[PDB]
Amino acid sequence: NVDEVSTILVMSRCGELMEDSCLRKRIIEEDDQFQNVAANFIHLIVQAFHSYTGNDIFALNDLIDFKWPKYVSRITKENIFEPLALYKSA
Amino acid sequence: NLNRHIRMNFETFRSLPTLKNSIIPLVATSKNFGSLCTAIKSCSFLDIYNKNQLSNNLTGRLQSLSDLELAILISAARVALRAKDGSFNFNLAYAEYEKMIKAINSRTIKLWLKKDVKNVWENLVQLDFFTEKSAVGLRDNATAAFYASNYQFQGTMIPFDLRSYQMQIILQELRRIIPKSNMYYSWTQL
Amino acid sequence: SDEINELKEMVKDEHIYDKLVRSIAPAVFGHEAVKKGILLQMLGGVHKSTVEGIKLRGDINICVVGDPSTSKSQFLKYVVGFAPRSVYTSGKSAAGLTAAVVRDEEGGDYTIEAGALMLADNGICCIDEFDKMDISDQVAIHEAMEQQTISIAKAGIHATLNARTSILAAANPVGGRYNRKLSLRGNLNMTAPIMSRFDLFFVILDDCNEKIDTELASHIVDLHMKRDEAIEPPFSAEQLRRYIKYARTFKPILTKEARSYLVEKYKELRKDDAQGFSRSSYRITVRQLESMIRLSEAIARANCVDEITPSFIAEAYDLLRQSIIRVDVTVTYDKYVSMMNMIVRKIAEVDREGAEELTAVDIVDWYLLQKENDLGSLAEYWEERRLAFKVIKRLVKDRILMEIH
Repeated sequence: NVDEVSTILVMSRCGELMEDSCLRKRIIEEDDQFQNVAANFIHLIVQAFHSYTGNDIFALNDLIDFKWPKYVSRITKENIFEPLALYKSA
Repeated sequence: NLNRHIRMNFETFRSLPTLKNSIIPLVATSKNFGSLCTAIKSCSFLDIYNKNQLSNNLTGRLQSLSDLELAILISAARVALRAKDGSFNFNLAYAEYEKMIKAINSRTIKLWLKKDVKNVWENLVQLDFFTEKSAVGLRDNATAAFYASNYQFQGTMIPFDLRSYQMQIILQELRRIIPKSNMYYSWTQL
Repeated sequence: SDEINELKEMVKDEHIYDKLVRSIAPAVFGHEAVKKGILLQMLGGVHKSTVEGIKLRGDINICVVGDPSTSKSQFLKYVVGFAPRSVYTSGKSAAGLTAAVVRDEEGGDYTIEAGALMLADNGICCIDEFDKMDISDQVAIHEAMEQQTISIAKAGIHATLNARTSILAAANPVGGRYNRKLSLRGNLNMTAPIMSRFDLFFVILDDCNEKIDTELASHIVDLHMKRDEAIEPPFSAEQLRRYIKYARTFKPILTKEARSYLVEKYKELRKDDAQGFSRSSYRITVRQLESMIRLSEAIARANCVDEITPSFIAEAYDLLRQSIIRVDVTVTYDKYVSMMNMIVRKIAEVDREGAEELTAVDIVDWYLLQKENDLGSLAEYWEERRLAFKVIKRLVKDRILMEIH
């Protein structure tokens, strides 16, 4: 359902999103803090594509990788602690 | 509780190997002697096995759908019901779905573009809901399976928006497996 | 002196448009969309005159289309037995509606006899069974639906008689039940120019629902037992007649800000008919643009406002869209739309102003200052707070709102 799909993607994609090369290069140009950031992007993707994908795991995993580099570059020194301004910028 | 499950299987299945498929996991799942006498008296594990066997059919697959997957199947059912032979395609299903969103908001549901329903349309076909018109499907023996693979059907050359499909469930059966709390219940009467 | 004091408190009420709808036809339960057009039809628009001598039609004609045995005779009998100068007629002659030239047996000359469209001037003419009319009898009706005049040329009498009435038809679909697979033209036994004269087409569908039939059967039993005791309208019959005649003297003027909203709303409605996806039952012509002006003037007249506010255009646009039904190829529904329209503009205003965020505690606190006339006291006040949590919960599951943390 909608409660088990998001929980599976969190415990399966958090170990590869916070240690990516794009996120590590953005904090030096502009571990508990990076966990909530990657978990917020996964929850925002499922809630915004629950009707386009349905309940498939492959349909939601491709949309995360397609929007991960575009979501990291839109994070500055102020969007790290304020999740409200980060959703409006992207 | 043991005599109730036997009498229920006697008038529905009446088969010994069929009823034995639930007694085997009931005993193996018991940790000690106290858990074996409890599950054999209340038969709590037998009700869970019956729900799992009817969870991937036409009824259990409807509860695992979102709001858009239910609106497409409902709008496509009204087209085949009002027709003579029940033939419909992606163009006929999109016309009924577009007229339903503008009618509800007039009395905010995000109206998806035509480029986004293609992914939802292909997901319902794999879930056994939209069958091709005049399609054999799975052959009986291996002789007819080889001759059907070498012949190119007419449904593969035509685009996806002009493929004649058929509904696996009529609108009369969708009104019974949908509660009154859903907002798509008013568009299932016609 | 007391009649002026009773009229002053009604205008000051912020919910006068919701009280006048329930007061009209209390015997018929439900159908709030059809009852909204009755209030706007009794007031009408502003009959403006051009600089060349042409008179613009300010009346609004509404046609009752739906399945039989749906309280159709109750709505027509309520307008006749309330509005002054109203003649009740049916479709099953050509001379009884407009006029007739019958020679007097005493004088000997040819005289003009008034009909149904002449004795009920400046009122509402209730006509029943419009689909069962003849071809010759329907030609004289369409003639009086343009310039509100009747041209008579017989027995050497060439005179023009005015007919500024409001036709309230109530036809029946061909086949008994309303077919959703067909259009409005193919389902009714009327012509094309006559069907285009009506500004609204309230389609009453006879749906077999368990919740609708339960509340409808309870109102009939309570009406047959208590008779006049069960009817408790917010306004009496004497108070409603004084507000209708007083609101007809007001002439609202379209402002500059409301002119851009009417043109923008007309372009969005015309785009739905030219896309080819939603097959509408009637093509949008030029009369649909003039119908929105007459409907917006009747809404501002009921509020005693001489300026057409842009908010009245959105109310008339929703009623016109509900009448155009496309061809099919716990919580009150009236409260869910009001709580949803106020929660969208409030969140969207944060992005324009530039604030911080909006938590779940501030959501319920936003309606605590705007709904000061809820009359919740203490027992009913806590029930509205629990309902606000259930309303914001449905938006979370749906694709409308979301929660960050």
